[PDB]
Amino acid sequence: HTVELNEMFGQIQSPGYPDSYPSDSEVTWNITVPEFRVQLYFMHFNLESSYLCEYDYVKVETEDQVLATFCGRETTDTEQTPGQEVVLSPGSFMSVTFRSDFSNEERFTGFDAHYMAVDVDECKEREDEELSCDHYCHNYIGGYYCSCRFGYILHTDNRTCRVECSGNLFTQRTGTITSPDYPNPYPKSSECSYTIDLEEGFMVTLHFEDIFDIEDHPEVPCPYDYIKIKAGSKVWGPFCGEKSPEPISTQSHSIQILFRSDNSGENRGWRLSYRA
Amino acid sequence: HTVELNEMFGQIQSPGYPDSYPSDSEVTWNITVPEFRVQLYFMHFNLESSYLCEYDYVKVETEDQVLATFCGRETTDTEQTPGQEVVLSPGSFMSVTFRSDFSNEERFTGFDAHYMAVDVDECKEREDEELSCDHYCHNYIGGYYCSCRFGYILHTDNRTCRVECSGNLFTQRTGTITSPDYPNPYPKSSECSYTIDLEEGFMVTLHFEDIFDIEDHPEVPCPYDYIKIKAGSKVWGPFCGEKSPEPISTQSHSIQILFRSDNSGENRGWRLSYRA
Ligand SMILES: *[C@@H]1O[C@H](CO)[C@@H](O)[C@H](O)[C@H]1NC(C)=O
Ligand SMILES: *[C@@H]1O[C@H](CO)[C@@H](O)[C@H](O)[C@H]1NC(C)=O
Ligand SMILES: *[C@@H]1O[C@H](CO)[C@@H](O)[C@H](O)[C@H]1NC(C)=O
Ligand SMILES: *[C@@H]1O[C@H](CO)[C@@H](O)[C@H](O)[C@H]1NC(C)=O
Ligand SMILES: [Ca+2]
Ligand SMILES: [Ca+2]
Ligand SMILES: [Ca+2]
Ligand SMILES: [Ca+2]
Ligand SMILES: [Ca+2]
Ligand SMILES: [Ca+2]
Ligand code: NA
Ligand code: NA
Repeated sequence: HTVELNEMFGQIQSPGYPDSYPSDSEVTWNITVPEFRVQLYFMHFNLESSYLCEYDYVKVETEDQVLATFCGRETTDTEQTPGQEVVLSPGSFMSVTFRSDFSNEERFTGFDAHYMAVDVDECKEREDEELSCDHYCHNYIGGYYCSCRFGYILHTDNRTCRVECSGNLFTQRTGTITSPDYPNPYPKSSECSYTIDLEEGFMVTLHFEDIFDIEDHPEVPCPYDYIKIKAGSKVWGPFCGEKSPEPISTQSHSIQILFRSDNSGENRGWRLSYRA
Repeated sequence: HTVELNEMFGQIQSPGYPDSYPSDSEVTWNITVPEFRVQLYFMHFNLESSYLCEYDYVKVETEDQVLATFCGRETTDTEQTPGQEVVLSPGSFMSVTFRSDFSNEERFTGFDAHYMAVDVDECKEREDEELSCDHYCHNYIGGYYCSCRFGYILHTDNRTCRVECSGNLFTQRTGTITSPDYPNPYPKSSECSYTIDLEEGFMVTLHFEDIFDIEDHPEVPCPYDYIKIKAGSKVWGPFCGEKSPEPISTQSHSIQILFRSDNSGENRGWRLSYRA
């Protein structure tokens, strides 16, 4: 017999329970909960004892993995009997398999068990350091969601937290510009625009101070994050890595700057200055 | 503004949040979950400080009870500010009340909070020693249910555990009869029938030995549990209390016995004997 249901919980007995389970009986149960993990325990366990539970037995098994097997009598110690132990499936699926091989010598009362559903905690994260909340984790029953620190705006991915850097321009002859939340790690999934223009008769110079930190690779030139600068009709970039690019001078009075940062990385960002 | 919704959880901000909450603002929120208790915490708290939070404030209040009040700034210590503390409603209802009295001197950013639902555990029972599981408690998410020990049958009340004593008769001249699971407390909500008949020429005698324990009152004669015996056309009973009734003889060969036990009480029951 193959029986399948869900609810939030359930009750499962051996055939003929509380009385002795019939000979050569083979039964299976598929158990699923949508957002949760399956928890199961045994209120009563009495079965035929054998070597590695070959004859009579109960088997807790997931899709790709077998969780456990149980047989024998709960009264006898040093057994493989489940007793008061509680089996919990990693995934949202659990399958139970009861088998009576051929015949019982002495009649065994069988087993009585009860399952239920348990909320997966994504703040404890279960499986850890996978795709998960950037800043703030919030776990409700049957799922979770994320939020951001004051000043940070939640990105469309519902996971990472971005900021708005596009609202700034620099008028003065001299000054110093940084990355958002410098020296601290720059906000993920963000595009920053820094524009500097001057009245004619002024040539503009640029220098990189302090620490320079951007996620990079010995491979192709800055696939993840980068900085690129536009002066007149000519551009300079992309720039990344630990080593800061050498100081650069620009004839034109008009300069635009782009700093793009991806969804990943803890990289701390940069700082530079400008004078005419 | 009066806003009400449920889901499993939610997010609540002050008016105009993250920016300063407008002057003379008064808002209320009704929050309900069907089977659960309402849990609430604050991710951000910034409000106008005052005496006992008279001016600007947030108020967590149930139907018949006020849970807490909060005001001031989270940055300042020795405050009444909620901070990292978590408010939990005893019942399934929670109401939030935000008020800005008249006007802000300095603009306060307001507050950001998140609620959710939490399973009521009936095995820990919350409020304890109320109507609850006789033998075995099982708590799932959003409710519970009960079961019984091996040999006990669950009564229609879904709570108490009964037994079937009606399937026994006593043929022999001499013998001793007891209550179910004697000396241990008799099963609740049960009706037991013990029948004894003999061939003619025999008169039957009765005596009460050992302990005699039945739930009773100095008031009216055994409203809760009792024993009553039927011999011929005459009856004897009801009998209860600690003191056992005196030995009784019966002319007739036919005797029927009834022992009725209610939903309550731990009383241990009785034992007696019969000889002809
Ligand atoms: C029950 O689970 C088994 C495990 O492999 C699967 O083969 C079978 O199709 C499932 N049946 C139902 C009705 O889900
Ligand atoms: C993000 O959350 C919103 C909720 O408003 C939902 O509509 C959207 O489908 C979600 N997208 C992703 C990629 O999770
Ligand atoms: C909200 O709760 C208050 C508390 O007394 C009650 O008076 C009001 O009727 C409730 N409104 C709704 C829509 O539930
Ligand atoms: C007891 O549980 C059964 C479930 O089969 C339900 O139908 C019935 O209404 C319940 N009665 C009480 C008094 O709880
Ligand atoms: Ca067998
Ligand atoms: Ca969850
Ligand atoms: Ca990065
Ligand atoms: Ca005010
Ligand atoms: Ca519950
Ligand atoms: Ca009683
Ligand atoms: Na930075
Ligand atoms: Na008893």
